[PDB]
Amino acid sequence: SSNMEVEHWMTSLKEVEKVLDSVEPKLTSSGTKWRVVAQHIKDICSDLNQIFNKEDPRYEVVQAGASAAHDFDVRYLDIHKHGREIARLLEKIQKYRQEIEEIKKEYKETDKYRERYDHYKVKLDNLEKKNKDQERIERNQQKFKDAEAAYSSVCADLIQKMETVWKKHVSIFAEAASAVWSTQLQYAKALEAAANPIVPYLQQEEQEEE
Amino acid sequence: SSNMEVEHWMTSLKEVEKVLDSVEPKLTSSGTKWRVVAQHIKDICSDLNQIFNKEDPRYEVVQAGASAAHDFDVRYLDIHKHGREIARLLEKIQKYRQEIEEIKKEYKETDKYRERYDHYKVKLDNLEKKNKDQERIERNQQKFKDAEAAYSSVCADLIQKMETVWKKHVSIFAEAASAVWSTQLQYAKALEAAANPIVPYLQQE
Repeated sequence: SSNMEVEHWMTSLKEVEKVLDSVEPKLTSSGTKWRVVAQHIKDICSDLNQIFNKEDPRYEVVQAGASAAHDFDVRYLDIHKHGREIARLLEKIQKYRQEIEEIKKEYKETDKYRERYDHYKVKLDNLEKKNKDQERIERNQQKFKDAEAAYSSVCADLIQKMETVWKKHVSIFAEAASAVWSTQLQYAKALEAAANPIVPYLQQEEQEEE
Repeated sequence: SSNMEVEHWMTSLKEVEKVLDSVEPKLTSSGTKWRVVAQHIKDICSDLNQIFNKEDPRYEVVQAGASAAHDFDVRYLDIHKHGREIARLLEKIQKYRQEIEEIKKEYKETDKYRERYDHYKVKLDNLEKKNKDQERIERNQQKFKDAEAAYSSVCADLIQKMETVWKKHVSIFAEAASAVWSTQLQYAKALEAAANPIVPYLQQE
């Protein structure tokens, strides 16, 4: 039989980690998803930019299209190789993860103090049963009270630390959300910006229905 | 032994088809790539939107992103299930492909007309070499010229039709390019749109 209110928090942190361990790989591949998009556009465009040599007035549309596709691919690579938000957050997560692994090892240390509480409870039972040395059973009345005093202290101590660590997740969860959108938004902004060469051309279709 | 100028055009169209075949599958999967982006965000969001239970004034920032990530998905589906521009362009390619499969056949019938030409070319040589039946060689001298003029006409008739079919590509290649960016931009616009709720929170640096 152990300390329930210690296990609750150790579990609650364990849970926080499962979250961190789920999102970390997701975070690192966020820029990956857009790469596919850029390359997909770049591929289509420069498929149409192939055997259309004729320098037709309509070669401009396709040419300016593929120029605008190249445009995007570069400015993606820019906000991928040079974007901070995620790089930052990943590290903050790595520190905060390691920061709960040390709390695991402080958790396992406590069980040594539980051998105190469970050692001396067994003796004080047996020594009082075989009612023989009243002054020995008096020294264990102390040792038991020493074990519970210390165990209870080191729990209250660690609980207090486990609390303050659980607290951090809130800020860093918030950062993740911000950082992700920040980034995803930045990519969209880049797609729109890259499109400027073609914008004029697009309007002739948006109307057509007939 | 046959009409190269005809083939130049046959080839030139063959090349246009190669392009059609290459692009069609890229075109048809355009929305696939964005679904990846859609679902990805929504995935990261809803991760952070779980054992964060105790509603701090900081449970908002994640939930406000989480609704916004969902908002984007509905934005995406709407654009996917109702984006006519691509579907319309496909249909146009389907017909334009067909168009040239139909004139791949006309190209084959041509060789029959060529067969006569080469048959009568050969006979005139044999018959004039023999130099015996003068009335017969006069008859073939005519019938070879008949094969010539006919094949020659049949060909000039294709190279104009093929020329017309080739001309088609310019317009269609343009529509493809514009239809693509039109679609992609629509998705980008939609993402920005969805980011709306989280924009005020982003002044947190």
